[PDB]
Amino acid sequence: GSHMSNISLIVGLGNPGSEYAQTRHNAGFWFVEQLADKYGITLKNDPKFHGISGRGNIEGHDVRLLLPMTYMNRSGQSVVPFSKFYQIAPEAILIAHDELDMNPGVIRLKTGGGHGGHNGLRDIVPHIGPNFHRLRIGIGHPGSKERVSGHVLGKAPSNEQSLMDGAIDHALSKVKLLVQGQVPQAMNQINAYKPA
Repeated sequence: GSHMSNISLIVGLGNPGSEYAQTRHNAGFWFVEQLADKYGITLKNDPKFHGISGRGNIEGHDVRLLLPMTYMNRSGQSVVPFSKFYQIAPEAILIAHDELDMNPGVIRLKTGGGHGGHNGLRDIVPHIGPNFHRLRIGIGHPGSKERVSGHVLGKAPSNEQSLMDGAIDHALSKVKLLVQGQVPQAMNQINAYKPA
C-alpha cells in the first residue's frame, strides 16, 4: 500500500476522446501524460478500473498513474476502486485538475478542501474524503455560471495555453519532492510559480 505522504498515486482528471483532449477540463490529463513521458511510465488500458493507468519509478519511488476514462462526472468510479484495491490512502494521492478559480499560468498545490464546483472532484471526495493533495492548474473563469460548461469544454486560446503549459512544466519539475514526501517544500515552490 502507500506509505505516509510520499505520493504514490497521481491521478489526472479529464474526459475521454479526441474531441475533449484539448479542452481546459483535461488539464489534469495533460499533466499526467507529460509526467508519464518524463519518467518513462507506460499508460496502458485498465478496463478493470475504468481508466488508463501505469506504474513505474519516479526518483526511486514506485508510483502509479491514473487517468479515469469514465467521463469527468463519474471519475470516482475509477479513482475510488483503484485506490482501494492498491491500498493507497488519500494522504498519498495527488489529483491534478483544472481550476476555474485561478488564472492560466497559476498553479497551486493544495491539501484538503472541497471540490470548488469541479464535477470530477465532486465524484471523489464523498468516498475517500478530502485529505488528498491537489495540483490546481488554473484555467480562468468564464463570464457567468451559465458559461462554465462552455469554458471548461473549450480549447483555450494560444496565449492561455502557453501560460498553462509553462505552469505544468514547472510542476513536473517538483514531482520529485512530492514522491519523496516533501509536501511543504513542494507547496512553497509550486505556489511561487510565475509565468514571466
